Amino acid sequence: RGHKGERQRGTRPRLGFEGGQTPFYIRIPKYGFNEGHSFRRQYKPLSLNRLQYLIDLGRVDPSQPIDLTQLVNGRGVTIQPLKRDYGVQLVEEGADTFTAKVNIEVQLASELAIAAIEKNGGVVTTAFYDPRSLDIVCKPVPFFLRGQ
Amino acid sequence: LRNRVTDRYFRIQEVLKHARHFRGRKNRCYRLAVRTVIRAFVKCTKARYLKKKNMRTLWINRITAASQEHGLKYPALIGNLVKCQVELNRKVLADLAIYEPKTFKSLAALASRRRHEGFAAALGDGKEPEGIFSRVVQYH
Amino acid sequence: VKKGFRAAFRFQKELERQRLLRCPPPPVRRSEKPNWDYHAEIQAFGHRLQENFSLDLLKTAFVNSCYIKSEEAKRQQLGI
Amino acid sequence: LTYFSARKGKRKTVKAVIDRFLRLHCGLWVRRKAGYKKKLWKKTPARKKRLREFVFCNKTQSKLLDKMTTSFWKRRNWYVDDPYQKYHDRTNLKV
Amino acid sequence: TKKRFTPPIYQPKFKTEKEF
Amino acid sequence: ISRKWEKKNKIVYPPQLPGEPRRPAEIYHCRRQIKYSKDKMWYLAKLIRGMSIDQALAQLEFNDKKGAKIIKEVLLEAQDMAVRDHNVEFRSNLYIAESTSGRGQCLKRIRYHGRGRFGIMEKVYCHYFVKLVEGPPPPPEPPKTAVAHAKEYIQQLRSRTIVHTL
Amino acid sequence: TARGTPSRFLASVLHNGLGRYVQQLQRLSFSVSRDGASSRGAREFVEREVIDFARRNPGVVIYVNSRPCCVPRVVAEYLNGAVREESIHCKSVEEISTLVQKLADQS
Amino acid sequence: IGIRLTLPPPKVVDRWNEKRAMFGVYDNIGILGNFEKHPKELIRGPIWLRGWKGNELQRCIRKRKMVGSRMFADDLHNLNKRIRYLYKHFNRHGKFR
Amino acid sequence: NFKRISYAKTKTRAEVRGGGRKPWPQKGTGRARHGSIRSPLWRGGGVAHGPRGPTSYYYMLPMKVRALGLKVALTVKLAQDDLHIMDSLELPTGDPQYLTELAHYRRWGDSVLLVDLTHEEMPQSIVEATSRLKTFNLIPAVGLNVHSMLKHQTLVLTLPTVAFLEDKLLWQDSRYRPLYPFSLPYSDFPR
RNA sequence: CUCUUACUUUUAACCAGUGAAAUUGACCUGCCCGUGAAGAGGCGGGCAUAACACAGCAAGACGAGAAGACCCUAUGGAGCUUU
RNA sequence: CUGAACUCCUCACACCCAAUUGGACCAAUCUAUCACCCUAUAGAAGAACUAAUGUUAGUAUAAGUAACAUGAAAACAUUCUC
RNA sequence: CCGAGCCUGGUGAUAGCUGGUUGUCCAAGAUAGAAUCUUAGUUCAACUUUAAAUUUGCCCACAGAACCCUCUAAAUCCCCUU
RNA sequence: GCUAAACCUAGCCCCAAACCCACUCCACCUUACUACCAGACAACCUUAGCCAAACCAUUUACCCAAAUAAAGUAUAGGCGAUAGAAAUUGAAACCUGGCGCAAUAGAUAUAGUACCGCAAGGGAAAGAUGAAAAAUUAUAACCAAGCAUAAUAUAGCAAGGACUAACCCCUAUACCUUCUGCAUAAUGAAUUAACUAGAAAUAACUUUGCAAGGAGAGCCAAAGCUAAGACCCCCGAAACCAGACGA
Ligand SMILES: [K+]
Ligand SMILES: [K+]
Ligand SMILES: [K+]
Ligand SMILES: [K+]
Ligand SMILES: [K+]
Ligand SMILES: [K+]
Ligand SMILES: [K+]
Ligand SMILES: [K+]
Ligand SMILES: [K+]
Ligand SMILES: [K+]
Ligand SMILES: [K+]
Ligand SMILES: [K+]
Ligand SMILES: [Mg+2]
Ligand SMILES: [Mg+2]
Ligand SMILES: [Mg+2]
Ligand SMILES: [Mg+2]
Ligand SMILES: [Mg+2]
Ligand SMILES: [Mg+2]
Ligand SMILES: [Mg+2]
Ligand SMILES: [Mg+2]
Ligand SMILES: [Mg+2]
Ligand SMILES: [Mg+2]
Ligand SMILES: [Mg+2]
Ligand SMILES: [Mg+2]
Ligand SMILES: [Mg+2]
Ligand SMILES: [Mg+2]
Ligand SMILES: [Mg+2]
Ligand SMILES: [Mg+2]
Ligand SMILES: [Mg+2]
Ligand SMILES: [Mg+2]
Ligand SMILES: [Mg+2]
Ligand SMILES: [Mg+2]
Ligand SMILES: [Mg+2]
Ligand SMILES: [Mg+2]
Ligand SMILES: [Mg+2]
Ligand SMILES: [Mg+2]
Ligand SMILES: [Mg+2]
Ligand SMILES: [Mg+2]
Ligand SMILES: [Mg+2]
Ligand SMILES: [Mg+2]
Ligand SMILES: [Mg+2]
Ligand SMILES: [Mg+2]
Ligand SMILES: [Mg+2]
Ligand SMILES: [Mg+2]
Ligand SMILES: [Mg+2]
Ligand SMILES: [Mg+2]
Ligand SMILES: [Mg+2]
Ligand SMILES: [Mg+2]
Ligand SMILES: [Mg+2]
Ligand SMILES: [Mg+2]
Ligand SMILES: [Mg+2]
Ligand SMILES: [Mg+2]
Ligand SMILES: [Mg+2]
Ligand SMILES: [Mg+2]
Ligand SMILES: [Mg+2]
Ligand SMILES: [Mg+2]
Ligand SMILES: [Mg+2]
Ligand SMILES: [Mg+2]
Ligand SMILES: [Mg+2]
Ligand SMILES: [Mg+2]
Repeated sequence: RGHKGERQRGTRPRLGFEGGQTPFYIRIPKYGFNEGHSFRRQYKPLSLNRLQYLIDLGRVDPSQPIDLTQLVNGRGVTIQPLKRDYGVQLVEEGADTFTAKVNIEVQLASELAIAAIEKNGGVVTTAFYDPRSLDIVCKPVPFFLRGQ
Repeated sequence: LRNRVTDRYFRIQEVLKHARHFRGRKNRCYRLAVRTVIRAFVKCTKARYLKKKNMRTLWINRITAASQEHGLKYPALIGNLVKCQVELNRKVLADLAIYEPKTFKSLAALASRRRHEGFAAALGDGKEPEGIFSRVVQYH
Repeated sequence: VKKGFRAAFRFQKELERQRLLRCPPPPVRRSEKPNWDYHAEIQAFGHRLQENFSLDLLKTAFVNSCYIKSEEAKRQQLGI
Repeated sequence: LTYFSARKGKRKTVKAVIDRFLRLHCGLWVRRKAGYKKKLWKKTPARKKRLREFVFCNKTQSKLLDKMTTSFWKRRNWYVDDPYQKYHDRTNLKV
Repeated sequence: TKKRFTPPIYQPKFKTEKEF
Repeated sequence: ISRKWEKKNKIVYPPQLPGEPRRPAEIYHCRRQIKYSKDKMWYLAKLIRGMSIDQALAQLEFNDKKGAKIIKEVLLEAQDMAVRDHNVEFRSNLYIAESTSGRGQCLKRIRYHGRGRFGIMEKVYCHYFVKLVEGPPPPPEPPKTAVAHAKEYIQQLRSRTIVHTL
Repeated sequence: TARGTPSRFLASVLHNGLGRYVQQLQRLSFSVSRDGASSRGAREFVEREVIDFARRNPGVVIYVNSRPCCVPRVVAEYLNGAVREESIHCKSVEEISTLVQKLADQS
Repeated sequence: IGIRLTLPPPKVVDRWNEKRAMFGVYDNIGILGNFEKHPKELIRGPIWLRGWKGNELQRCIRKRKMVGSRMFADDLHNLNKRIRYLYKHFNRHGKFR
Repeated sequence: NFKRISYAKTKTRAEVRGGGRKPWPQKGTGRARHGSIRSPLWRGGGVAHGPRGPTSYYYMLPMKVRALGLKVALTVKLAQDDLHIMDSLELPTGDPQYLTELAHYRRWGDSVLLVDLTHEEMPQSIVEATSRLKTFNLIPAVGLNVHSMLKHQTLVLTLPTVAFLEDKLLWQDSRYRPLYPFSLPYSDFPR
């Protein structure tokens, strides 16, 4: 513990204190980097590579409509409604090699991602889910046990 | 779970066993003995250097005495014996002085002879051949 | 009273050493002590000395008249 | 800092930090320059442009800011049309 | 210099009252 | 407390053989919890140490110390105890082999001082121990004479070796 | 320290080595345990090492005693009457071999 | 002084008593029992400590929250003071910041 | 350790009876300065860093880790010839001596763990014999655990138990990461 | 006071009884000069030196006693005064 | 010539810096399982005291020191002195 | 024991200040500065320690680095080779 | 050889469960524990401060009725120190146990007694045979300091090297703390026994599990994730405030 002073006696100042000089974390001007962060909508990205991977392994069934319930049941995506997630955004990554024909319902989709599914004969729709609805559709069984 | 030292008695006895022959309370009282025992052990450790030093001072004194009985100073004996390729050390030389006095006189005589040869050589201008006892045996 | 057995056991061993030192036990023959095999000891005796003894003769050499007369008295006392 | 809150026994975030610094998921912290809105009439164009830059903090400051904020602020976020989305991940970084 | 007085403290009586 | 001194008069020796010499009789006796200081008692036990039973009783009879009257009482009852119980033929054929004092159990009391201060006084007690042995008092050791000093000095000059050599 | 311990002059037993050399180690008494982790190394020494060690030293009578014990010990006795007890608690087979050989060489 | 002069009474341990013999049984109640019961539900003890771990400050907060209303006046006062002392120690004192 | 709760507790200097007043003035007495007679330096004072129970030691290894441990214990028993498979646990009699003699004849260890598929369907004969023994313990399959397996020298499993154990333990290798506790309904669980 | 003296009592000292306190790192506890954290029983160089009580003395042991009250320091207190 | 812990010689080698930092071991106690004249592998913790004018208790030193107490004779009746 | 009583409680008040801080063994290890109601203290550098990554570090050859001005200084910086 | 040493019980601690609670006759709110007389008085009303903010002046967590999670998020604040929700979510619960203490411990407790204080109030210490004491000349001994058995012989941190030999010879300026530096005539310590002081997050690291997933709903994830191991002392002011007790 050293010798004398505050180090040995255990009474050194709080973290961030600099001995009385205006500390670094205070002398920097405030700026709205994080303003409203908790009210910003978030979308878990789902790539066409990941979707093709899931279809090839039998984890998602392209013979039936694919929505959040089917993606979550296949453990394709993890949605956190308590963390301001509003659903999945379909991203273009993997468009060149995407071959599956699917009917998929997402919350957001890039223009190139839409083209990749439509070129193969599939259908893509963008569907909104409110925070309560998103929780229910993702984990239906826990909801059914509430008797509502 | 409350733990207490149960064998403190033996820990104390490890120090006190070395302090039985001390004078006064420092032979029985741990607080006192431990400090004195530490000092004793440090002294014992450093004494190994002095033992060697003193041992050699003793041999030099004894060799000096024996040499003076033959009219030779200590540096003349040790120096000139080396020049005869006699590598006897001071420990052996001191023992010889006590228990082999006739051999020691011979060693003193040999040193004295080599010493006189040195003087003759130094006095000469190189004309003289090397002394009989001054010749060095070479090793290749 | 402190918990434990090890320290107490160690102290008992020390108390028994001091008791013996205070009253040293009367000495006894090595044969009477444990770990003794007379036949093995006889053979080792010769081997230590690097001598090829005859085991019959060597054993007789150790037998003394006093031991024989006393051995017989014990036999008579026990009615054997 | 409050290492253990009295109500939850949980470490607390220093909110002063949240109001001034942006944490990129890769570990970097971004800030503005002190004085960037002060006495602009006496400052040259070159100096004023420097003051407007968004700049990175050093290792020591980053380590301090990391300690002064809870894990929640270090999670990966997927905000829609985030202006800083590209900067969350490093590229071609050797050590 | 302010007056300094340390009052004496008596020990518990029982410690000097025990009999065989 | 320890009471080993009273248990030494209970040792029974095996019968002696016909050729063995007459064994002197030993009598242990003591008195416990004497209201007296062991330091003051030590000077009285040191006085008679080595004396005969009759000489010790004469020295203690004309001493002014309080411990003197107590030791003399302990000696008188140890003398009778010897002849009556320990098979001692002559009561005057005894001498003081061992005589010492020991600390007893003491009590603590308050001693009042001025200014509300106090001290603790010990009410001191001691023990007295004595051992009587049958026979005459061992002759005192004569003082070392010049012949013994010289004989010892020359013996040291003859026992010295040559050190730190062969 | 030297002042705190006894000393002696260098000597031999019955002028050993002058006319002939006689091994001074006379007896070895091992006390191993059938069960017990402390004696694991001592049990392995009795299986392969003790038999070969006796062949080399025919003048030493070795007494191996297997009995319940928490601390296995070897007791060495010498012709001059000295008795030495050395614990072999938790020692490896190689460690015990070294110790036993040292005892054989001492006077 | 300070060491006993006799051996203590020998320690007799019955290693095959019913308590020791059946130690561990049903610790895999969930894995082998269709997860109907969690192993934490086997823990018996204070209501504020079953299946939960924390440091002394955290334990004190938890105890006051769960059973503080049922605690004795003297006990609750000490608990409040302990929470106050521990709050200052952990948040304000120590080698590290 | 996971279910260990320590009840050891001591009193700090704040909880020891009394100790309010400063025992004597700071200066002038010639004595050491003290603030309370219940300081940890004093006889009868508080404990500086003593136990502050009740104290919980609860923690949980990952479910997969605990399942793997069971597999290792079964393999070790088989590899070392300590595992015996039975068709059933039905004995001819309920006398404990029969079971004891049976183990001795078959060269089983001193202790034997007997595992039946279900508590309710344990044969009455084995229940009577084991109830009167100390080193022969009868447990249901749901009670199998590493500690008991290691404490008992010999493990005896019935054939139905073997099927039971393989089903439960191999399910851990092929399962998804959970979406919610497995107690809740799943498509294919239970069975 | 120059300039002190005599006597009595108390204390004192010895014998008997009773029996504290501060103090105490350990001590086998000399003098001179020199040295040194700058004033030495303990270091260097010299000198002195069988052991052990009792009674005096107060030069030293930087003697005991009270964590200096003077002085300064502390983002330590309190009393009082006030534009 | 004398003269180090420098260097050489026989054998061995982790074995001479405050704060701080890294590492290898370990006393006793309890628990699990061993062991069974005092142990082993592990899990734990009120887990180690030559020093805080430390706390409690014992006994020393100062010290048998400071200090303390009962008028006289007698037949213990009494008388005398103050 | 009154510059403002005593008792209990808040209270384990607070102290950048003094004192104390308990088994064994080995190893590395001595320090440019800045700010601060700050100089009896802290935070950042610097030095120091452990682990990790991969590549040069130290020692240095020529060539090269200012006029103004009185000491035309000892030197430094840079630097392949080794 | 004394003084002493040694012991294992008394009880106690932390949980669980369970709601809790008196009574012989007589006396007792006046000066309580006092058989027996003319009165009529009557309860409520924000805690503060230490302390943190390295001063301090706004401010500075204190069960308030479900574990968990939402979350240390929204939000509050000399926007500093720090304080801090809710919607929503949602499990278990079989007293008679103990890796708790064992006479300086554990309750202060053999007792709120002795003793201390006018009062409020403060507040101890300690016991130890055995089947039988209607077996008491009984249970051996061995162990701290202090003493005794047994004072002392030039010279010196009291020892070391040694030596035929205790000493004589040679070598050697106690310890701790504190300092640029201490034999220092700077600090603490008579001695023995017992007691008496490093508590944890953030990351990282090491070793397992599984792996684009990990985790026994929440959370994290561009090799991650889960679990474990391993780092943060003791004593001490003058003070401040509240409510009692005292002429
Ligand atoms: K912001
Ligand atoms: K802290
Ligand atoms: K006159
Ligand atoms: K004087
Ligand atoms: K100081
Ligand atoms: K300061
Ligand atoms: K008490
Ligand atoms: K000190
Ligand atoms: K000085
Ligand atoms: K000084
Ligand atoms: K001073
Ligand atoms: K009045
Ligand atoms: Mg310090
Ligand atoms: Mg400092
Ligand atoms: Mg209190
Ligand atoms: Mg205080
Ligand atoms: Mg207590
Ligand atoms: Mg006088
Ligand atoms: Mg007197
Ligand atoms: Mg002093
Ligand atoms: Mg001087
Ligand atoms: Mg005098
Ligand atoms: Mg005087
Ligand atoms: Mg001095
Ligand atoms: Mg003074
Ligand atoms: Mg001062
Ligand atoms: Mg203040
Ligand atoms: Mg030399
Ligand atoms: Mg060297
Ligand atoms: Mg080396
Ligand atoms: Mg061990
Ligand atoms: Mg262990
Ligand atoms: Mg401790
Ligand atoms: Mg101690
Ligand atoms: Mg102390
Ligand atoms: Mg005097
Ligand atoms: Mg007087
Ligand atoms: Mg008078
Ligand atoms: Mg107060
Ligand atoms: Mg403090
Ligand atoms: Mg080093
Ligand atoms: Mg300022
Ligand atoms: Mg400074
Ligand atoms: Mg350079
Ligand atoms: Mg270069
Ligand atoms: Mg403040
Ligand atoms: Mg102030
Ligand atoms: Mg809520
Ligand atoms: Mg008690
Ligand atoms: Mg003693
Ligand atoms: Mg000398
Ligand atoms: Mg120390
Ligand atoms: Mg200074
Ligand atoms: Mg010096
Ligand atoms: Mg000093
Ligand atoms: Mg000072
Ligand atoms: Mg920690
Ligand atoms: Mg104030
Ligand atoms: Mg007030
Ligand atoms: Mg009045």
